[PDB]
Amino acid sequence: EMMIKKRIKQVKKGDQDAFADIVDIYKDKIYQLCYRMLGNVHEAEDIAQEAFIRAYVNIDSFDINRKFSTWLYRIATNLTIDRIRKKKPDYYLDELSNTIQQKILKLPDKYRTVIVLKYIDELSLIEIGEILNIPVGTVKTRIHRGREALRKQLRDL
Amino acid sequence: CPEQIVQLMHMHLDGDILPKDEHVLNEHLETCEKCRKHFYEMEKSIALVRSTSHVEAPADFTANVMAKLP
Repeated sequence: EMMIKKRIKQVKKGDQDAFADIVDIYKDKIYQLCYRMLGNVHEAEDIAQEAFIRAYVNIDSFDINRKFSTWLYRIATNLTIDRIRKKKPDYYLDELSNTIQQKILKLPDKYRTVIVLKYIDELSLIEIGEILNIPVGTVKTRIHRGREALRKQLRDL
Repeated sequence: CPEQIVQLMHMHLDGDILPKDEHVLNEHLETCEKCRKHFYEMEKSIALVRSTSHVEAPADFTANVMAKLP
């Protein structure tokens, strides 16, 4: 977008106030992604901030050729997948919305991720592919599997 | 329900069915009640998941982000 990229040029030259504009634009969606991935207010908030802080600190390595939201979504996505895995106790050895949230957590994180981006966040199969760094064909598979596991959890609500 | 028509169900939901294969799927639903219940469960689930898209960041989120920058 013209608004956003003009804001990114401004932060890279010193304007930290331009970055707050970027945070304000994406905070809801990024926090939404983290929260629907983790199911936990304190973890989602921590991870969502970490996403933006890391976005700022790595901003001179971002190609303005490419879409900024993809890049930011990818940071947040990697940070949340990271926490879900290290949450598993043995990692280091080698209401209605609320009810659907608990079901979402029972999905393996590869299908959880595509379901959240597709159905809660309304992103295209193309952008998901770029976000996760996989071809559109692979995304479709995971969506199909995710849909299936999701149907098992939700059909009786 | 056979797996071959369940693949068509997913192709409808992806929004890339061929119009030749769109008429194939409708035949199985009305007739095959096992494939009609399966598709109903998926659409019902998709509809409940979409109703969880209301979440906004915490009140002071961007102040807290600005405070943590190097």
